[PDB]
Parts: sequence; structure tokens; C-alpha cells
Amino acid sequence: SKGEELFTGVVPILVELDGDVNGHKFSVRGEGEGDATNGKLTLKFICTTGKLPVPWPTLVTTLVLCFARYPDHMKQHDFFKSAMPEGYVQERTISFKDDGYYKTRAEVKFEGDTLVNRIELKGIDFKEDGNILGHKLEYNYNSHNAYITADKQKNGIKSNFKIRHNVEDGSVQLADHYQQNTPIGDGPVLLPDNHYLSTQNKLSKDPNEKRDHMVLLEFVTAAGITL
Repeated sequence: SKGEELFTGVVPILVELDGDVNGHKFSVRGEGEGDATNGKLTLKFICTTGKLPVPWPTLVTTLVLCFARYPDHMKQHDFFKSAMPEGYVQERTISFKDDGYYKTRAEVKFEGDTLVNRIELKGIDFKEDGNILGHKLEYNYNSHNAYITADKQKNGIKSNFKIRHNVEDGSVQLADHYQQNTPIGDGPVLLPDNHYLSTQNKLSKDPNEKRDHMVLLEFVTAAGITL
């Protein structure tokens, strides 16, 4: 795709999320950079409204799959770059087992030289003293594979995958994601054969940052189609 030409080196990233979880209003700003050469993303996120009222790990998937590394023989299956620079909408429902759910609508697109992910997030039905509102999730992240399929009737892709969030008592909090993506522009996009993305996330803290924040290192690699 011509969009892939925008990704041959490191690109600056801006993430803006406004959220409303059980009426708790909050915002997150992230900045950093991504390189689809190696699938590497490095960002720092700040809760700009105070303490984040949900656990940082639960927002990772919401807070830029155009930076996934597609191997050469898979490049004709990279929907995400093919939609650039005009971008795509990424929508999810994320259901937390035995708890509430998030609904997210995001636009991922270039604004000048910067790849911007702007998200509106709504959470409802979260339980008082549950793992989300009660911040009972460990600050860490299990590596995961998520399968991508074409959605030809919407000129886009879809994906359903689970995140395992470790709870501090040794239990696991599942987060079941249903995802859809559709191009913003009317130009041609690549509709992929079935494949998956493999993702690792390292969550850390900036020792000099006093605000509630998350330092994230993410790798995303496409796989599942062979020579």
C-alpha cells in the first residue's frame, strides 16, 4: 500500500482519551513514538484530571495497530497502514467478566507528521469494590495473540480477543474485546486473509513523575501466514 510508506521509520504519536466510567470523568494524554520496522511503541501516559479511576492496564488496548510489524510476505494483509494517512475508526466493546464494560470509539490518523489516536471511552455497570473501580489489578501485562479477520461488508477488519488481567489475589480478570475497524477515507484498503497479532507490553513508572501515569513499551508483530 502507499500508506505503508509512512511507516519506514520512527513516527511521533499523540494519544488523547476522554473517559466516563460510571459517571467518573477523566482524561489521559500520551506521547511517544512508534516504529513499524520492529513493531516497537514507546509512550508515556498521564491522567490529566487526577488519579486514573480505573486500572492503567485495562486501558492499554484502547490507548495504534498501524505500528504492527507485518513481515514482508504479509504486507498485502496490512489493513491498518493501507488506510493511512486518512486513517480509520477503531471501535470496541470490552467486557470485564463479573463486572462492567467499556465501549470505545477512536480515530487513528495522521495530523501533520504525528500519528494521533483520539478516543472517547464510556464504562458502565462497574461494581463498587470490584477489580476495576477498586484498583485490584496488578500493574503488569500478559502477552497475548489476537486474531484479525476481514469484514468485507464494512470494508474493514474485525477482531475478538481476550486479555487476562492478573488480580492481586492470584485470580484472573478476563477482558473480552470485540473490535471493528473501518477506513475514514474512501480510497482502496487491503482486506486481509485471516492472521493474528502477537503483543507484549511492559508497564513501568517514571521515577520523577508525580502525576498518575504509565510508561509503556509495546511490541506488536503480525503472524499466522507462512511462505
